Amino acid sequence: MSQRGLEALLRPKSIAVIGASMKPNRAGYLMMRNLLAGGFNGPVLPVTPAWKAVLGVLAWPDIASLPFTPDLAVLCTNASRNLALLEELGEKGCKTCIILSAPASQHEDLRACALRHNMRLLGPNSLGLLAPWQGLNASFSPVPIKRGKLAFISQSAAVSNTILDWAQQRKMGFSYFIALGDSLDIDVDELLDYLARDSKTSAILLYLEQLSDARRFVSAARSASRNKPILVIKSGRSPAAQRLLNTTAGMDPAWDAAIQRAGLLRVQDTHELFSAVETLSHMRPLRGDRLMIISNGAAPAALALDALWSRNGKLATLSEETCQKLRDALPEHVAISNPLDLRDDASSEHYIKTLDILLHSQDFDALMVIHSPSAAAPATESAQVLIEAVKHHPRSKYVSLLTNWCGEHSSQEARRLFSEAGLPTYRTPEGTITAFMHMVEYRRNQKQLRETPALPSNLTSNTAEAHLLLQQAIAEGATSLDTHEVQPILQAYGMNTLPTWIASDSTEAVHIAEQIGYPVALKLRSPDIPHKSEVQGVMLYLRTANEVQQAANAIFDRVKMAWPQARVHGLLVQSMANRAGAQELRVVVEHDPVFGPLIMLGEGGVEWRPEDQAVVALPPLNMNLARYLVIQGIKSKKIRARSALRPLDVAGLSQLLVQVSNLIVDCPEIQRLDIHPLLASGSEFTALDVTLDISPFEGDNESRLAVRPYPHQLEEWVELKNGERCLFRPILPEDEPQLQQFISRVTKEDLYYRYFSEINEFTHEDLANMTQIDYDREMAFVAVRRIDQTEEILGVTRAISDPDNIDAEFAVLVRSDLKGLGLGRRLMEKLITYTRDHGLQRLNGITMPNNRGMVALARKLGFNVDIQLEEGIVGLTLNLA
Amino acid sequence: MSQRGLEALLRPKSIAVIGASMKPNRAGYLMMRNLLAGGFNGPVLPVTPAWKAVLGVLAWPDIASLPFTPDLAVLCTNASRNLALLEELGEKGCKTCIILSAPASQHEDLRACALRHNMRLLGPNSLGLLAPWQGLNASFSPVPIKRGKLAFISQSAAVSNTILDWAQQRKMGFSYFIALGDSLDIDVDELLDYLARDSKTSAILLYLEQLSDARRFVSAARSASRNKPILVIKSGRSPAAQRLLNTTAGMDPAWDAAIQRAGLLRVQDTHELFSAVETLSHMRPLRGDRLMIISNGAAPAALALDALWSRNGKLATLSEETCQKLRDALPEHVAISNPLDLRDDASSEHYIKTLDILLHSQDFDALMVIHSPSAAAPATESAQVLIEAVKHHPRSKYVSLLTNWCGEHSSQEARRLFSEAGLPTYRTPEGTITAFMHMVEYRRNQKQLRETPALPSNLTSNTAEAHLLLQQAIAEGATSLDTHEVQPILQAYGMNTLPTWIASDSTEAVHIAEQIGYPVALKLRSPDIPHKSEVQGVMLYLRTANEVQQAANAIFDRVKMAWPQARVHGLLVQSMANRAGAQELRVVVEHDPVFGPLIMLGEGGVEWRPEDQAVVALPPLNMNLARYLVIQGIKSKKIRARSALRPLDVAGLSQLLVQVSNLIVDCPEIQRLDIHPLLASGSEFTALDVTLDISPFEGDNESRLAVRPYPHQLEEWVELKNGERCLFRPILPEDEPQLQQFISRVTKEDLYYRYFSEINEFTHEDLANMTQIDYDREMAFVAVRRIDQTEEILGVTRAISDPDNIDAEFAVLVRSDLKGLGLGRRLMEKLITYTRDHGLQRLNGITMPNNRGMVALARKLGFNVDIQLEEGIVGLTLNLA
Ligand SMILES: CC(=O)SCCNC(=O)CCNC(=O)[C@H](O)C(C)(C)COP(=O)(O)OP(=O)(O)OC[C@H]1O[C@@H](n2cnc3c(N)ncnc32)[C@H](O)[C@@H]1OP(=O)(O)O
Ligand SMILES: CC(=O)SCCNC(=O)CCNC(=O)[C@H](O)C(C)(C)COP(=O)(O)OP(=O)(O)OC[C@H]1O[C@@H](n2cnc3c(N)ncnc32)[C@H](O)[C@@H]1OP(=O)(O)O
Ligand SMILES: CC(=O)SCCNC(=O)CCNC(=O)[C@H](O)C(C)(C)COP(=O)(O)OP(=O)(O)OC[C@H]1O[C@@H](n2cnc3c(N)ncnc32)[C@H](O)[C@@H]1OP(=O)(O)O
Ligand SMILES: CC(=O)SCCNC(=O)CCNC(=O)[C@H](O)C(C)(C)COP(=O)(O)OP(=O)(O)OC[C@H]1O[C@@H](n2cnc3c(N)ncnc32)[C@H](O)[C@@H]1OP(=O)(O)O
Repeated sequence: MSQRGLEALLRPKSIAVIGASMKPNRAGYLMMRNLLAGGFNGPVLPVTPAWKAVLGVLAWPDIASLPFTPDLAVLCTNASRNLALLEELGEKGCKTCIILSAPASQHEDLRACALRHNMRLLGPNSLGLLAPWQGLNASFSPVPIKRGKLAFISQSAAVSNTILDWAQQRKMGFSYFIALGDSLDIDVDELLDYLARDSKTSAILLYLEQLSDARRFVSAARSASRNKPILVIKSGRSPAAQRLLNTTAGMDPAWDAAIQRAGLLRVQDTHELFSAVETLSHMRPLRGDRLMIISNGAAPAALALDALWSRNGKLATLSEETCQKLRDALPEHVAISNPLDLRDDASSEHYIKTLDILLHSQDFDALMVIHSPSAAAPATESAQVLIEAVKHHPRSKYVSLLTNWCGEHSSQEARRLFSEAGLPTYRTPEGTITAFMHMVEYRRNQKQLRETPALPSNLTSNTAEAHLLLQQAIAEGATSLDTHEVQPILQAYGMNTLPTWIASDSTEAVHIAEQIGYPVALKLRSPDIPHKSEVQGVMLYLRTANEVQQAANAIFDRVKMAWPQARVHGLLVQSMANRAGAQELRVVVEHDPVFGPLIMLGEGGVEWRPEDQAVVALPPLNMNLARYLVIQGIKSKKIRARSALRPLDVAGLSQLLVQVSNLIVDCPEIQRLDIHPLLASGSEFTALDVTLDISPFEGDNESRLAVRPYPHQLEEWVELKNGERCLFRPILPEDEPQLQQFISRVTKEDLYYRYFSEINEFTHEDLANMTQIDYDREMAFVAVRRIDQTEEILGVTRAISDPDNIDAEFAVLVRSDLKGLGLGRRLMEKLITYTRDHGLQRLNGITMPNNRGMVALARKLGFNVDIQLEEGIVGLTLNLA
Repeated sequence: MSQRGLEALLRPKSIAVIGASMKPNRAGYLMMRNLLAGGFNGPVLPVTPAWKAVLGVLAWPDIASLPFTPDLAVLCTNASRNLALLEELGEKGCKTCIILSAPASQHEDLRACALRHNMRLLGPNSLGLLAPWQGLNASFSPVPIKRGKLAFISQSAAVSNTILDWAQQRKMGFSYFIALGDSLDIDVDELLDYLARDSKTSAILLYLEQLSDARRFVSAARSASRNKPILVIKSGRSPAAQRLLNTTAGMDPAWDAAIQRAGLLRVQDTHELFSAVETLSHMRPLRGDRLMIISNGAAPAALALDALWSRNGKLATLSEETCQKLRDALPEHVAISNPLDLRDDASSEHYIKTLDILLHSQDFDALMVIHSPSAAAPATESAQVLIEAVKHHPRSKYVSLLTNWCGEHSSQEARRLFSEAGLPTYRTPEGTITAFMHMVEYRRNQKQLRETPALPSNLTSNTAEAHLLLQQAIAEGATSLDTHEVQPILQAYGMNTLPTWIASDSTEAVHIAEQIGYPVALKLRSPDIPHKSEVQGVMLYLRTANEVQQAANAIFDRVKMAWPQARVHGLLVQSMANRAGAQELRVVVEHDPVFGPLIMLGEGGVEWRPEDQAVVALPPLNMNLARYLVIQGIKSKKIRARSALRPLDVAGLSQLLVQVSNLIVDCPEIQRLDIHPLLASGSEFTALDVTLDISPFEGDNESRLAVRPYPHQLEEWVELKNGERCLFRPILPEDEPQLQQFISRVTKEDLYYRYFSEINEFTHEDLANMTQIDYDREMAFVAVRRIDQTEEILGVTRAISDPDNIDAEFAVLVRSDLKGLGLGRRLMEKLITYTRDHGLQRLNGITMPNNRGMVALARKLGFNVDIQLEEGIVGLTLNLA
């Protein structure tokens, strides 16, 4: 757990090799050779009973004979010695170990032994790790490595070797390269936490097959991706691959939803992985999504345009002033527009003139340069002149460059030169377009996740009634419920349903059917098989009573012949007037073994297969996320906009989805929910048929989800000295405008005291950072009071903890005109109580002398005060909270 | 046009270079250098007034000074000299010319000049052509070339150079390489006709941007692909690309349909083009679709499996006996199944043993071998041992091998070694799967096009009634017709429609609505209104008499208040059709400027965008092709078989599509047809709303289509000497079983006379060859008589022409027991009349001197008879066909 302890693995001062050997075909031999060639600054200690020296290095007979305690150890021996060697290492005092091989029946003993001695293990069957900046190569890989700024994490040795070979071809390096093996003790989330703070790393790439702890992964990825881009490839999308990899449990749309919610992006295949390596290594970050293209030929540009159109990209438009490329610069047979075709006989000088003129403008955000083989412009010379021209231009640092030099045999030297100058290069124009659109989409998703949500209109949630009804249902032994029984539960949360009636025989069915509209639907009450399709028990559109009697008798007869023993409660009759022009939708909620409950949206009438015709999301939902889900559904053509005559209403559907999310979050007894179909008619949404599967539950009900929901139990009413009453509660994303006003009503000196600097404005991004928090790692309380249905913020306090949950940093601020009423003390006391109950061990803060009020309050609250004059700093620390 | 005239271009004996020069930067200099370096067996003659010699070759001052007439000439000069130089060449007697440069305003004069002198032209704006086996490089390209068996045709210079460079990297060659430029005179269909007969060519690859004569292209590709595979890539799918290339007139789904109908396969992007080059060059033809996979790692195999699943491929299943693998030295920890994962520590010997055992079995049709970098199995050694093992195995020629060696830096030499031995190799597993599935799909499409159609249900086609009604409609200035007016026209061809009876004004609207007291289809329309969105009229929950009254009266008020100027019209009644319960479909027919009329099938989701939600086909259709269209629609998830509760009836939909095709083929006055709500309710299909746009026609009906339809006008009744009456008509694909019986009733000696050999079998493929013909290039007549609703064939004749339409080979055969009644003479006379009318010049045939009857009949018919004894052959020729 503790981030302390990974230091020995990633920055060791000494390493021991157990099983080093002189035989050239042995694993110990290869590991020793790699370590000696790495460039390490510490000692490498071989341990073996069969040799007095290995590759010129004096050896030691056994572990106990070592002159001192090694930082890191590697086992290169048969699995049958694992436990004894591990025990000896634990006795010696080593704290980190890499294990070459082990069967699956050994995991429990290994974990117990590691716990006994407080040792960390890198997954068994691991290839190893490489850290070029420390000159460390502790791996069994036959491929060399070079220094760089990209980090890679893999759960597969073959992929690791392949990527290393690709990097060798292109003269590119890394900052860290780690193989996880079986991930018994050390796992992906800890490494993400570590890499988020490494100064030499600027981007992260991952290949994954399975996970064990979803919430920690989501939180770590969300925290890490705030300042560095992260991409992921995940295999095993088909039944045969799942069987091959032994990962049959789980569902792939859940992976899609989880990856999207954390701010990452998924790549599809091997080619895109290589392109991602190139792009993350060399491309400059984007400032927009306008593209400009120039070429010495038409057809390659046409192919690029087709690729761009397939992905909904945007072409840049030239201005009238920039169009002076016609006047003198270029010959008269070149048409001036985007894309710019310089023709087959273009020379390098044309390229340079065009590049200069284009760079001195502001009409685009990225530039694509295409070159095909030609006599008038040899590849190497044109590449050299391009590199020089880009180097010497004053405004080159404002746009992103991309190069695509076609011709495999004649472009080798040009590509080599591009690599050493730090400019990205690609093999085909379609690949270039794909690489560009990847980053465009990444930025779009990150921006979309952070817009300000609106307040919800409806606020109805009668939790107690729903629990009461569900408890009564489970008491009798019921395991599923139908529309008639489910209507009150849905109504308790503000959802409408079509009325239905119960009939015990065909006579009553006919009586009620004629009492209502004759076009009706009949449904048997089947408690044995709840499946509609099994017996095909739903039939509809019966215009005449005679049809009703015939259908009822047919159902009864086929039941008594096919399956008489089943218990019969009667039929269900409902009027269905002719309506299909109203749009029909389907909503399903299911439980994933890995990520927990999942919400899916799709079309109603058609057959159900979520892998291809459904969009997904993780609860809990607010208005913004539900809107995002609906708009994704519309864009991907899986949901037809205005399928009915009336256009679809987005806001009402978002509200309904929010209500469904509330219901699912509140009641853990529900295992599955299905609305088939949901009728959309303007601003009216109604449920036609609905089913629920229920079961007893025993747990906390908060650890169920991958994202911690809003902690409603922390709300509390307080009374001040003057008698005023207010509410203390956690902060919400919807609070942004009121926070803007609150900041507006604070003086400059108080802002200087709070933020230790001068602040003239807070943008939307800072406010979003303040209001949209992860409740597992951060907490903030606000004090509010209501005036004529409008809230108002009086103060705020905050605490930010470390990933290990040991230390946290605190702050507090009160409105300038409400100083001496006791708000600060109450806020701080509530924060102290919460942090102590959460499991933290310390609070830390920093302020300056001449902030007398804060120092006095901290002394009143029991803090330890450290005034360091001559540096103008005061330290504050509180122990048991 | 004339296949004779291409010999000078493709196999010249001498060449003249107009405008050769000694300046290294001139085009003539480059052409001269290429030609002298190519290895030509003839003379190269430079013509220029500015040099006495060029690159050591004596020069001549002008064209008139040449010592003899050259076969081929090349123009390397400014476009302003084109016409004068061409006139001089025509005077000298040259018959072929390549033109470097010309603007679009010159085309008419160039065509006229070429026609005057009987000269063929390549280009203009053409890169040239290369023919390695003749040692000829007459082109302006800077990339070298090598001998091979693949041929390539391109409409783009940059793509040509890129492909040549790619081939240079991989050490592969070509048989012919030709660039078309503007295709003013020489075009694609003539080149396909020529390449179909070239002995050194075994496959063909094309890059295209536009066409000018669809009929000839389709026919030529159909003929050529019978014995050689052909792939195509076509760019310009988006409006921006179309604007860039000046090809906005066409429609891409028409290209899709045309490519499919001719038996070819379309490739998507640049990567697939490179893979296609590799596959056509090296892979052995498939005999099945079962795949086997082995690897030295799991994850690459899993990626392969995912790619295979996404394309609906088939995995092979091992037999129990092949469990020799468990014994044959594979370690105990390897699991025996497909894919077979030899572990990371696999050695070369394991590979060789597995390969031997697998090759000695019959469980699969293709084998994929994956290798990742490792210490135990170095790349080069493993490749060498694999090559030797494959070379020495007796059964290697029964399966197709594919290799995928990952790791760019370390596998260069291995890929080179694979190239020299003729084994295909690919960069990534996904690419390998894609390459395999391309050929699988190609074979599947070719097989599907040739199954036996079933006879139709003797549908009605009253052409006279439909023509009379359409002429009456146009006589009154009508430009479009609605459902009421088009009901009889649809009924004439056997298609059901909603009822069409008259009704009076709005006061009678409610009365006719209540005439049955339920919703029913009443139409109120404006004919001048461009759009139908104003109507907003659909009968859904306009049920109750109160509903009828109120809604209908309000609708009348709203509809009639809108527009005073519009010419309003009266009412007339139709009945309600249920569409909510039933499944809704859409059918549209449109006219394409290139390929002619097109038929589109869709789901009918209100929103209509054929580019992504429709399947397409070319008329005329029979039952087989219509079924193929429907099944394609179902497989792509564009139309649901289960949108309604009732399963979809394929046969009835096929029959309906055939009826629509008949209607469209018969009546050229129709420009567009739209059946928006086509209802399917099992075996019942009815049209709800339908529109027709009509216009006068003045051309030739048969020439509108890309495929010549069945020539019904050639049927004729004849009576024989004995008085029996029978029908002579062209052959049909539906005649296969009757032809089988007819062949069954012929004696062995007559079969020897007919086929000049002993034949003990006619498979389904030979019969398909006999019965499925292209009517523009082949004609066959059968004589049939009716017996109790069952037909029987008495004889058959055939004539197969050449693409130039000058010569044709003929044959005849009569049932053994019906000889001596006049059938042979009548069949031959009908054939002679038809061939003379078609425009052929000559008829040829061969037989043997013991066939007295044929010789006597040919003498009776006026043939010239030449008997060559000592060789056992008799030649027959008739001079005017
Ligand atoms: C994740 C990856 O891709 S790693 C690269 C791919 N390679 C692999 O997956 C294969 C890994 N496995 C192997 O190499 C082998 O199967 C092994 C090493 C696991 C087992 O080999 P074995 O012969 O069973 O090993 P064993 O433990 O008996 O002996 C290994 C060495 O340890 C030495 N040794 C024995 N006892 C001890 C001891 N107590 N302390 C130290 N060394 C010892 C033995 O002398 C032997 O050395 P030597 O051959 O020079 O005399
Ligand atoms: C953590 C960091 O990085 S430092 C940032 C701290 N925040 C700021 O400086 C923001 C600006 N200041 C403020 O917001 C407020 O002044 C705060 C938060 C410092 C204090 O909140 P307030 O509402 O003013 O305090 P409150 O009324 O609860 O006072 C509590 C105790 O402080 C004492 N106190 C407050 N100000 C002073 C003062 N200037 N001198 C002496 N005692 C003081 C009061 O006597 C009271 O004592 P008591 O409980 O024994 O009767
Ligand atoms: C895709 C490809 O084809 S590769 C890329 C090239 N693409 C292109 O479109 C072609 C590029 N364009 C060019 O090279 C130039 O524009 C050209 C060749 C078309 C015209 O150049 P111009 O200088 O106008 O040609 P012009 O006809 O005047 O002279 C060319 C040569 O013909 C010679 N010439 C002049 N009159 C005659 C004549 N009656 N007969 C023969 N030769 C003649 C001239 O001497 C000159 O030779 P020189 O340079 O050794 O003195
Ligand atoms: C076509 C090629 O390239 S060669 C392959 C030719 N095909 C065959 O040999 C297939 C086997 N034979 C047959 O199918 C038939 O016998 C055919 C096609 C040769 C003749 O067709 P038939 O129906 O027998 O001929 P039909 O009755 O029309 O006779 C036409 C004339 O031929 C004459 N004739 C036919 N057979 C003979 C014969 N063996 N000897 C002399 N005269 C003959 C008849 O007298 C008649 O003459 P007439 O018009 O002056 O009265």
